[PDB]
Amino acid sequence: AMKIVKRALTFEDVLLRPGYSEVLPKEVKIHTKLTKNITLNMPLISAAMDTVTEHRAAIMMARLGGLGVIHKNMDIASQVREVKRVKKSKEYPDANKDNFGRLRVGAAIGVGQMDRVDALVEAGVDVVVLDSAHGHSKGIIDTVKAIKAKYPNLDLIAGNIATAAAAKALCEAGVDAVKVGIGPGSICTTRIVSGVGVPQISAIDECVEEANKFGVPVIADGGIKYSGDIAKALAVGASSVMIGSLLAGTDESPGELFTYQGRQYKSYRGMGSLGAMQKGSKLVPEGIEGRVPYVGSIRSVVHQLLGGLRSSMGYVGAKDIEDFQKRAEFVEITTAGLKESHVHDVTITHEAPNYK
Amino acid sequence: AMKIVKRALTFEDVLLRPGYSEVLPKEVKIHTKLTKNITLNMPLISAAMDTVTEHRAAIMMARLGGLGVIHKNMDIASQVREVKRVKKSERKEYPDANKDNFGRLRVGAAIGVGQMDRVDALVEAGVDVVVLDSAHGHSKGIIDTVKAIKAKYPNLDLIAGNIATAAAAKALCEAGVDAVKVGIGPGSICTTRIVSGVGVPQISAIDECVEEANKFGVPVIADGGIKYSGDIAKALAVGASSVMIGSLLAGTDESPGELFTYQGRQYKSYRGMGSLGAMQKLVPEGIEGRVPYVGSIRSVVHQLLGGLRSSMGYVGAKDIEDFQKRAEFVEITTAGLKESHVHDVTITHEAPNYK
Amino acid sequence: AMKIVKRALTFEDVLLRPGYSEVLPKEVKIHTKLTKNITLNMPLISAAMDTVTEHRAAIMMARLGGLGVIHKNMDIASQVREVKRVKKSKEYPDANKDNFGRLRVGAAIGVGQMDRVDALVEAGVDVVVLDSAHGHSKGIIDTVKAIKAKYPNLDLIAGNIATAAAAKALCEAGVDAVKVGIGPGSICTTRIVSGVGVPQISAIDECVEEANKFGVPVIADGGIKYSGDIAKALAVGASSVMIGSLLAGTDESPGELFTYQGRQYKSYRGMGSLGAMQKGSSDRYFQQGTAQDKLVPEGIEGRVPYVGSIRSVVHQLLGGLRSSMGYVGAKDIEDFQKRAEFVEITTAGLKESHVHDVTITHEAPNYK
Amino acid sequence: AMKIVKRALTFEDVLLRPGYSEVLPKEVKIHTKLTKNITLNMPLISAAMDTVTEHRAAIMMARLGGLGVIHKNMDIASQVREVKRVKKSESGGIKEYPDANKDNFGRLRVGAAIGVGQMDRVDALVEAGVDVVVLDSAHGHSKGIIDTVKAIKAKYPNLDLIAGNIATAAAAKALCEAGVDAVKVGIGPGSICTTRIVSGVGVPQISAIDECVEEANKFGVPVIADGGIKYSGDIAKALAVGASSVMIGSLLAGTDESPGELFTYQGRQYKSYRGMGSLGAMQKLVPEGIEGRVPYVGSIRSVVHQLLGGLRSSMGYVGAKDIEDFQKRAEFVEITTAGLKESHVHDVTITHEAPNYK
Ligand SMILES: C/C(=N/O)c1cccc(C(C)(C)NC(=O)Nc2ccc(Cl)c(-c3nc(C(F)(F)F)cs3)c2)c1
Ligand SMILES: C/C(=N/O)c1cccc(C(C)(C)NC(=O)Nc2ccc(Cl)c(-c3nc(C(F)(F)F)cs3)c2)c1
Ligand SMILES: C/C(=N/O)c1cccc(C(C)(C)NC(=O)Nc2ccc(Cl)c(-c3nc(C(F)(F)F)cs3)c2)c1
Ligand SMILES: C/C(=N\O)c1cccc(C(C)(C)NC(=O)Nc2ccc(Cl)c(-c3nc(C(F)(F)F)cs3)c2)c1
Ligand SMILES: O=c1[nH]cnc2c1ncn2[C@@H]1O[C@H](COP(=O)(O)O)[C@@H](O)[C@H]1O
Ligand SMILES: O=c1[nH]cnc2c1ncn2[C@@H]1O[C@H](COP(=O)(O)O)[C@@H](O)[C@H]1O
Ligand SMILES: O=c1[nH]cnc2c1ncn2[C@@H]1O[C@H](COP(=O)(O)O)[C@@H](O)[C@H]1O
Ligand SMILES: O=c1[nH]cnc2c1ncn2[C@@H]1O[C@H](COP(=O)(O)O)[C@@H](O)[C@H]1O
Ligand SMILES: [K+]
Ligand SMILES: [K+]
Ligand SMILES: [K+]
Ligand SMILES: [K+]
Repeated sequence: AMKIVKRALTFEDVLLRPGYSEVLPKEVKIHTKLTKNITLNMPLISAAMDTVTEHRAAIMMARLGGLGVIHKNMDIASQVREVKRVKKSKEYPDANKDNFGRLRVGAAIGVGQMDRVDALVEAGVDVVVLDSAHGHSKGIIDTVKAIKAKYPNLDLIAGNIATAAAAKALCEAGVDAVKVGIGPGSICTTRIVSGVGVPQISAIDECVEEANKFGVPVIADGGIKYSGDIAKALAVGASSVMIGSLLAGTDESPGELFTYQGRQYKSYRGMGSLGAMQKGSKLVPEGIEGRVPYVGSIRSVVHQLLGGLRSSMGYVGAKDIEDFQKRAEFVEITTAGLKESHVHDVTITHEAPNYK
Repeated sequence: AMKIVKRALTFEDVLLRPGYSEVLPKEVKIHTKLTKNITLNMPLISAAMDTVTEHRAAIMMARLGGLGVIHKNMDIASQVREVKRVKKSERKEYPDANKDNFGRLRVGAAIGVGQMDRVDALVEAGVDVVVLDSAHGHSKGIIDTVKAIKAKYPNLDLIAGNIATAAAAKALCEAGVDAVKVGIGPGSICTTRIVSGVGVPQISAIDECVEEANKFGVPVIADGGIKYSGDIAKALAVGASSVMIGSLLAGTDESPGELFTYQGRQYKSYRGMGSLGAMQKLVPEGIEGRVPYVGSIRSVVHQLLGGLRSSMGYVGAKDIEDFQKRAEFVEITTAGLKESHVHDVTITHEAPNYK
Repeated sequence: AMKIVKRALTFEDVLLRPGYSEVLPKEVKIHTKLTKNITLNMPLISAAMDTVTEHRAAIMMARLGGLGVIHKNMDIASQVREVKRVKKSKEYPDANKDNFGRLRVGAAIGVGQMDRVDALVEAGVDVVVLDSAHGHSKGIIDTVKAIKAKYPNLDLIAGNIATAAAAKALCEAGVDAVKVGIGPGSICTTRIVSGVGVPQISAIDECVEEANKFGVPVIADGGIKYSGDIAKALAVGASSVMIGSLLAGTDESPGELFTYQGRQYKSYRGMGSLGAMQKGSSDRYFQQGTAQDKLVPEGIEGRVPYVGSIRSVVHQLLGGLRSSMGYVGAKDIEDFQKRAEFVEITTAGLKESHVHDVTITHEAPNYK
Repeated sequence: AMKIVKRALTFEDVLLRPGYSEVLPKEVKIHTKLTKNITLNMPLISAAMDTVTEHRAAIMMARLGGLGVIHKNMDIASQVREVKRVKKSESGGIKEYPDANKDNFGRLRVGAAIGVGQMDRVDALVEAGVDVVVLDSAHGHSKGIIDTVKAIKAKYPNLDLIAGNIATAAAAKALCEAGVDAVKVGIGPGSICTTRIVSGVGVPQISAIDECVEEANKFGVPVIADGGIKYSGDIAKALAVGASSVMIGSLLAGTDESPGELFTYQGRQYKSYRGMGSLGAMQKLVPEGIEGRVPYVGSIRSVVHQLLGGLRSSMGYVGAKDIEDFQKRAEFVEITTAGLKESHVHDVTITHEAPNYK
């Protein structure tokens, strides 16, 4: 018999149970930790993708208390210059700044790009995000040890992983956070192309339990479709959430608006798609090239997302995230329960800002 | 590791098993309790929503044996006027009308937290029951509100909600409510589970809350999620004493709101009270929509109660209390659900109780 | 503290496992029992519906070795006439005949319709089919007892039921077969309108285990979508299968062909639909002349595609069953039930079992 | 009560768990065994179907390191010539095909399908130099198939023989004891197959592979996972469970090299694809397959390239240097319906064409 280790759940499989509450949504606190040494004022990170995060999107994310990660599908000098435009940047009272009062910013790197790390460190990057399709690999782990050995005070994120053993390996190599998510991304085809993946709720749960033994936060990356998934990811034990598709159709993301059959869209594509890899430099992709509807400014998207998190926390009775994770209790639901949860049997006539 | 309390089920996960029957559907009795003191002659309540229940719909529901709950999306003066319009209304055409001791139609009215002024006026207007509703019933504000109301009006029947856990039912019952309303997330226009990730599938929520409310002798109202008459039967069979309905009544003559035509068909607006339009940035927990026009509340109510009577016939139950003692369920699969519905045949004529 | 007895399954939830086979599909025997005293030469019965079985359909079903049940949505004299047309009727070497060489036929009756039974017996009906929405009821049981006391030699089928205790009550009442099916019919809305029903595979299995203790056959009625569901139902322990929608679109069924958007259809409706009940409300109104209570139906009115002769449909259906018994290695229906082993499958396994990822260009005679 | 042996899973019910990896996808080795005595340099076989494999397709499959099985819906002389066209084909290309799958004389390897009782066909295929004969039935666990296996091995002890199709451990034990050199697994999974709908008989493919591998390993007999492969990730799943190779129909039917012509429908190009148990292939009959069409997808080489690239990527995720190491390391999770929708593309309209996903 084959080895089936567990039955794994994703976001749509579970719901949070309400608990006795003495707090209102507008009163809760949504600050969290990005790494062992960097805090966020709100728990959202924009994804490190060339249709999501350059300097315009990163500045707004940090102004709102979160973070943006500049994607690595550009030359070193262009990434340095994008980082510096963020660092050089009453209406944004929750801005996430460093000790010098400059906005905080992240930047993506790959294996074997130490010149890129050197230049981004010199540019004053706050955190380096070492990402890969398979974070639980010798190359990633050796690259972690190398960066940490040369820049001990540089906060370093590594991913992506989906198992507890992977979280142990990365924590023991010296990361300041692990990023969890193999397969959940809206534009990801890894589970279809290679057959590999772990549903995100189970992957978060498995990795948070291990990483907590090292005091290392977990970033939940991929598969967020609604503000409710942010709440579920945080309640299971993640410290922050990375989001791609829900921010790709905003004013601040790179790329221009275009019109298709009467509506406005922006491009949104995986970094492992043919289009992203060919602009960078027969390939076997693990992402698709797509479009998402234009949804206005990042500020209004972020406002609805955190408004859903605040409501969730209010339902559970939690004053802050750590209390949210302590109090959280779940129910596993069925396909019919999912249909009951969504809008059903009623035609929608007006566009809802947090539900599409 | 994360704490998963249970695997929770909703209406379409289960069906009632038939049992030996000596009763006929047209002879069973469908009276029930709304609160500890107020009875209903039939177990349906129209939702406290501004596209469902004002005075016109509240009168029909009461005339047919149930109850209408005036919504709170109006100033205090208008709600008092709506309630008094029901109490003044009224007979061989409505022999099951739900009346009070003075021969007046019974009617309820919705209130929010910290609206004592509203409670005072609806009491002096002769309201039969006050319905304290909130998105989160298991909260300090609701509990204190319950304590404050029952202290000032010990004889005013008070419904509070909405809840989805036994621990929430215990809290409200000890606070002194006369009925609890169960439903976090199941409503047709509700996005709470999607926006916040919080909710409990309705069958499990009812089951859990009734077990705890029964210890205090407190009836449970199953609010939201009803799509077919069979859902009414399952909710009552699980232990609910009554069912509150919105979408199935929004498209009727007696609901507030204009009839309008759209692409050849007539509709009425139907929207959640937590939607942007109802609350007028805001973070809504409902959506604004439309439902097809269906005719009078009377013809809808007739079909829904006919399904309930049919189900009680299949189970062999003479009344709802006997219904709850005899009821046995099976859990079914997705394939079982598809087999339960109409399948492999194109429907060509309208059926009054199936769409 | 709600009471969930079990997790119940239907046809699409299970598949038969193949077994070692020394038999060929064309060689297996598919004779079976309709009641304790009447045999069939193949296990198919056409449904007692006014869009499925009148004398034409019933003649063809008996000629092919099965049985047709004349529906009861007509006055007694009309049902008697339909029965006699069938009794009156070597291209059909498997024809299902009585001791006198006449085609066998069934006829439906309702609670308390003794006058209908007396006329059907006189017409030579071979089996009376006592039908109610709820067979596990005092009205049904009392009717079974009165018919059996008056006509001890008349074979009686009663239904429909879905539980062991229901099968026990009808068997002790004296039926010659029970008919199983609360909710599975293609045109049935009982489970949605009332919330009552049992998934059909579990209903058969539970009822067969109990009815077998009395030696009483089980008729699996409703929910058959493909020839593979006939195989599953018999493998679980049913002795025969009653079929509505797969036979409604045939030449022999009552009703005319009509065209809708370039293709032909026939009407198909539940006997508990508004349309089927309209005629009885019309008789009831003119008799008394009183404003009547509006009906609350448990079925819908629809249409099915035209599929040609009942002969070609039955041939394909029986071909699937013979193929299944070849896969299982079974020489006959009894051997089929002895050898049958199932797997429970997932929703993804159901998609894999159907045609997937390929657009169908020519429609198969046994698959849509 | 009815006997329910197990709850069976298929490809979409499971996912491979990532493991610690020191291997790059480029460096893994994907050779495997077709039978006890014939090796493949990549683990894919083209289906024995009159819309998939004749000589052109079998030539490309062998050039790329796999195998093609000439279908049996033709007279004996026609099948002999199809085999001869492959055996006499140039194996090398314009170092273009460095992984070509050859016999002892440097000729491309090829298979040919046969039915029960067609000994004259077997004799002619042997004389033509066929490398493997594929005795396929709808029901391999039958007395007719067992007897044909015994007759063929008695007359040609050194002819490699595959037999199928089966889906139970008992069926695998039967064929192995009869003397097959590989068993073919698959009752019902095929894209054009209706067996499970027409007869109610079948086993979901992942459980069927798992069950037959565990038995067939006791006899040293490889398992061929036949049918239901929709994506490259399904190939990885079948091998990880223990199958030694994978037989594919629908994904190769729309290629240049498959038999049958291109046609256009509504502005797009298609090739016909049909089950061999469909009415058209068999010419009242009772079919167990349908006739259909699949999109035109270009050359077999471009399809095979993306399929193997997905398996290589899968083995890199698991950390496996070759197939046997793949099967030792592989751990699975079982997922829900909601986990499958999260696995596919969701909430985003696909604009461009993906060579390995649609
Ligand atoms: C995130 C993501 N999701 O698919 C993705 C992003 C960009 C590119 C790719 C491509 C399409 C190029 N796909 C792989 O890179 N696939 C893959 C599969 C299996 C392994 Cl084991 C590895 C490894 N990469 C390394 C690294 F070079 F990073 F060190 C060591 S091992 C890589 C994928
Ligand atoms: C029924 C319902 N379903 O969504 C709904 C109806 C109207 C308005 C809302 C809006 C959109 C305004 N959403 C919330 O009100 N969301 C929410 C979320 C979490 C908590 Cl903890 C609370 C609370 N409100 C109170 C108060 F006392 F004020 F009533 C105490 S606790 C409230 C929701
Ligand atoms: C591959 C395949 N998949 O369906 C298929 C291919 C061609 C034809 C058929 C048809 C449509 C003809 N279907 C059966 O042949 N179905 C079936 C079902 C059960 C058994 Cl036991 C047998 C057997 N036939 C033999 C014989 F020797 F006659 F060949 C020995 S056992 C056969 C199926
Ligand atoms: C098959 C079927 N539906 O599946 C059906 C066929 C015709 C009519 C009906 C209608 C729409 C009229 N539906 C019921 O008759 N539903 C129902 C539900 C529960 C019980 Cl307990 C009873 C009973 N009626 C009797 C009587 F004596 F009156 F005939 C004895 S028991 C009846 C249904
Ligand atoms: O091409 C890819 N293949 C697989 N995953 C990707 C690819 N590109 C980006 N991702 C991941 O998907 C995340 C965004 O997912 P989303 O928020 O659901 O759209 C990113 O932050 C990456 O972790
Ligand atoms: O906007 C809202 N958000 C969530 N729930 C609502 C909202 N408005 C009304 N509800 C609930 O949904 C019920 C109606 O559900 P329905 O019967 O399925 O349409 C009401 O009685 C309320 O309990
Ligand atoms: O209107 C009805 N409501 C519920 N069940 C019905 C009705 N009319 C017929 N049936 C049942 O459904 C069977 C036909 O189901 P089918 O073969 O799936 O279409 C009949 O033989 C009856 O047992
Ligand atoms: O008509 C048939 N009925 C059932 N299975 C078939 C039929 N024809 C071919 N097959 C099987 O289906 C496989 C191809 O499945 P596919 O790769 O999913 O299209 C073949 O290799 C055969 O094993
Ligand atoms: K909802
Ligand atoms: K049905
Ligand atoms: K199939
Ligand atoms: K995905």
